[PDB]
Amino acid sequence: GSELETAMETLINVFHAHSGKEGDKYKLSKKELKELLQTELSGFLDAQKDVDAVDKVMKELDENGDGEVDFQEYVVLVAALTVACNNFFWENS
Amino acid sequence: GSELETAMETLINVFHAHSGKEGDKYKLSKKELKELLQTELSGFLDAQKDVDAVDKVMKELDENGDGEVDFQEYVVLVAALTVACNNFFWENS
Repeated sequence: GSELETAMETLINVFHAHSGKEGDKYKLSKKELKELLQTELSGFLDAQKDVDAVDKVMKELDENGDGEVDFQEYVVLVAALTVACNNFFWENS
Repeated sequence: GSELETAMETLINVFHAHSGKEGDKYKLSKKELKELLQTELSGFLDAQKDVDAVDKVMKELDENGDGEVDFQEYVVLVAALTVACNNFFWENS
């Protein structure tokens, strides 16, 4: 819709590109989410700054991987990785 | 960067469009965030389905409004409203 809403409707397309592994099309298993995060959010992983926070999400899901997530969860985790790569705001190169 | 990452970099731009009331531009006060959500997330607000959930965020922030958020928080709340307007998944039209 608006620029913000088209940004979010993009997150839906991307979530749905990997969703359905489990059988539910609006859900994605947590271990399968790590694949999406490693594939599309790969550039933010390469640009990570908070090595603590990036791994705090990954290792946490690595053991909880056999669970699942929906769009809301997926975006929360995406945003968390995004700020772990944005913390450079306080680094005056 | 990627399709997902440009989706998220859009969320940064549009967060920044109303940010800096407190002077920090990577932050926005919570009551001031409601404005952004009412302006840009207005279409998702119009398309709301989970009336309980949409208000759970708004009424909550209306009393917690004098605090503040960053990109991570703002995106979580945006995603929460997004799923409250996506609920048609459980509506057999």
